[PDB]
Amino acid sequence: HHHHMASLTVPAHVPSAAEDCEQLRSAFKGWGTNEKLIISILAHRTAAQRKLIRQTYAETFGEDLLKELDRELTHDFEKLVLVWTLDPSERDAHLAKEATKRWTKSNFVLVELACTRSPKELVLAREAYHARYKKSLEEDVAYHTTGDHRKLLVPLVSSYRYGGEEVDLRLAKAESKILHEKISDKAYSDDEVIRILATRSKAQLNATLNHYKDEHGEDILKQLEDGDEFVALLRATIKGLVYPEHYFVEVLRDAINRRGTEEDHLTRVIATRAEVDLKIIADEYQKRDSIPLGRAIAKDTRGDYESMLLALLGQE
Repeated sequence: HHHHMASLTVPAHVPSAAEDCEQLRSAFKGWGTNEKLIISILAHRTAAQRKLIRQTYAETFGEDLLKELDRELTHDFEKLVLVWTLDPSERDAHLAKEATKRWTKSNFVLVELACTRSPKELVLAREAYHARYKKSLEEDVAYHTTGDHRKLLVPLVSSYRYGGEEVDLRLAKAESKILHEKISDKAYSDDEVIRILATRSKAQLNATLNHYKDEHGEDILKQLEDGDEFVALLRATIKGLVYPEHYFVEVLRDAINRRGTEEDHLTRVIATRAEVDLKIIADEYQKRDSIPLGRAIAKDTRGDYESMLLALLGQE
């Protein structure tokens, strides 16, 4: 299904599972270059639809669809179809694990993964991460990170926050000060800074920051500007949990350019948000320059990679 926020679009009359398979299967017969058909099917299907596809494709052809379409993962296009076709859970598991290795190390991505998903989601990902790797997302994150970084990161990915909306203004008042005094003391990684940012609900966390911005004046982000990595990680955490849209848009920004485009990050945002809130992220982008994400995307990418992107972006 595609929500008020999602960009993903599916047919009004969707083909059956067996239907998508015969056609998708028939996109591999001898000339292998039927991207358009693959892009037109996979990119216009919901997650539960792609799962049943994947299951019916295995049971009627005895072969694994993904293995069938992960032939050349070095190419942006083929790497996008994978990530995307994947269930949002395995997809996070993959990103989560990639995020903790030498050659693709990003603590920013871990945070993105822990803060910009709902709690249940972070848990179905922790669940995919068991299946796929026989290990914890926090077991690994704990292992591959250290000091301040590890202190903020483990609790972040292992926290399974209340997800209702009820706030507690009284608590929000106090917690906003703990944060403040601690920020001002340069006690950036102080237990109270970490505890508040990693355990409280998204909701509570938001009452906490408004009340912060009035009294104290500036938004909490204005006092966590530069710093080292940990401060930057804090800066990412706050945005992911409370301002997920500006976060993704700043990410699309730093990934799209006339010249050197970071297809890895663009594929990451587009794929992981298309079925969640990319349609709104797209807007926030527009606002900035009145340049549709779609344009900028079509201006600094091409081939099937480009198509696939626009098709996921809810535009073409």
